[PDB]
Amino acid sequence: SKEIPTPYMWSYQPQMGLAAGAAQDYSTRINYMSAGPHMISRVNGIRAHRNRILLEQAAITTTPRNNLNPRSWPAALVYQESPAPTTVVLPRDAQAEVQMTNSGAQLAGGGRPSFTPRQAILTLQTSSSEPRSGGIGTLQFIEEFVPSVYFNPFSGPPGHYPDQFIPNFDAVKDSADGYD
Amino acid sequence: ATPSMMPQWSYMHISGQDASEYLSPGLVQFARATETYFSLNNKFRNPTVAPTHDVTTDRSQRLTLRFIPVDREDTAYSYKARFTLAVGDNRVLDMASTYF
Amino acid sequence: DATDPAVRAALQSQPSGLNSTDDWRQVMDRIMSLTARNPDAFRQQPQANRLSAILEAVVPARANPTHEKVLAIVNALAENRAIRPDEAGLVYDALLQRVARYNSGNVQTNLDRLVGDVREAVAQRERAQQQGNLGSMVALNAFLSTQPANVPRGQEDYTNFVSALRLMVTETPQSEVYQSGPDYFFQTSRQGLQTVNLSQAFKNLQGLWGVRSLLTPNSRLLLLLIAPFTDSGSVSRDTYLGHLLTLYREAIGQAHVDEHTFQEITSVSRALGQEDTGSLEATLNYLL
Repeated sequence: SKEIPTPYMWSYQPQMGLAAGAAQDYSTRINYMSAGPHMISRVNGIRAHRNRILLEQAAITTTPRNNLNPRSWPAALVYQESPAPTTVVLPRDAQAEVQMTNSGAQLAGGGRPSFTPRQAILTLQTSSSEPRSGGIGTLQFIEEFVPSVYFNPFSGPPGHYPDQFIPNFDAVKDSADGYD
Repeated sequence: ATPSMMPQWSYMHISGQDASEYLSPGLVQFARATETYFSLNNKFRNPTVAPTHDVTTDRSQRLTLRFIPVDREDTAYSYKARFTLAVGDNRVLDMASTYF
Repeated sequence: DATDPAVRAALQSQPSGLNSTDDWRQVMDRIMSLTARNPDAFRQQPQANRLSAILEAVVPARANPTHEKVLAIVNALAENRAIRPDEAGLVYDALLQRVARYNSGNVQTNLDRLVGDVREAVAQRERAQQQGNLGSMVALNAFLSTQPANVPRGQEDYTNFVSALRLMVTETPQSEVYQSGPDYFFQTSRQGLQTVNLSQAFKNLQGLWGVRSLLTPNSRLLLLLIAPFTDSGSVSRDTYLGHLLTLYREAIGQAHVDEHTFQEITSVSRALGQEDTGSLEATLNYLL
């Protein structure tokens, strides 16, 4: 329980884009209250081999950060859409059609004109004006927030516990939220 | 597919090897011989596993579409309906699934 | 300066403009028009604004520093966590009432000594946070008094391990040791996981220092945390604890290059065009 704990699995909130709070993986537990030492020892080696994978998965995939579940992810640490620039082939020459029309020709329908060899091409930035920060998506909640294997739980002095497992806890208030 | 879950899924045979693979080779050789009179087949769990990658996308895509007629025409003895059967980018349509 | 209790007291008590008492020289440079930028900005004021600044300059007004001296003390008590931020108005009126009952030339000098004393004590705490050593060295050396200094076998591995044990708490300012009942512990960060049990680990490693399925997983958690602070010559090569400390240094280095490999494979699997569900599972099964 302290040596081979149960991992705290994180609850996502798709609206705020943050983790709600982590509770232990109670729903994937395996029942060896009817097993003996030939099989309790084999299941406890699977509880511990899983916890080695989750520490290995967090060392590969989770971003190194001080506060677990921060409230505003920076724009450099959030996956952002960076598309290719949009290449716009402009259909009509503007000042070559105000000279045909002033000369008396009625243009209708639609190089693309037979009376103009000129062709304008415009290249526009597709991405946003400012990089987005504040909340991670679903796919970055999968990469980060690997379930926390919390060895020797709650052994410290108060205030050095994971309070960000709790779904009521504001980090910048250091208090649990209420109904008002 | 989850690396977390493979130790206890393979132990309980939720995702792993078939009984021709995780059993000892003497017991598979026993169960093939005595199968006609003492079957050991339903005593061992065989995991069937659905693939996660390169089968079904996660993007916005409808299963069934609805196609309004582009040009309909009603005669006294017949009725005509002209459609646009648009199959979008990176899709396949078996025409057995199409009907009016 | 943003964490200075007298700079913060000047941003809460002193005016945001140029009065002729706190800023006498800066307003005499403007009255006498010897300012570099806009010298003639004082001649272009009405007599109500222009003569009222000349009178406050040739004979300035006295003021009370007492509300500014006490507010520098209150804003340092609220910063070194001595009071709550909700008690910042309660203890401010409590201290202003005490320096009003007992006001003297001694006390106003003693408040002037104490607002220089709390500038130091705020900076001394913030240096001690970034160093992060004084609360941990006195409680790890208190742990090592309990553990014996002479193991029977493998003393060369034991005295370099406990010297590398002092290297984690020194070269990580967030890490700490403490006591909770009998045993001592080690958190790798404030309010973080990976808490090893020192009294259970050193009663497990005792009897394994010269051995050359039997380790508690917090001892292996200790051998994972002590691994980047252990050289190849700090412990042996054939010893089972020394064989694992090299094996855990390779596991950290492989997890450090599987981290950079993960950021490469998933970057070129989005642009090439794949399932974003399966790009993130086939990569880990390739890396784990």
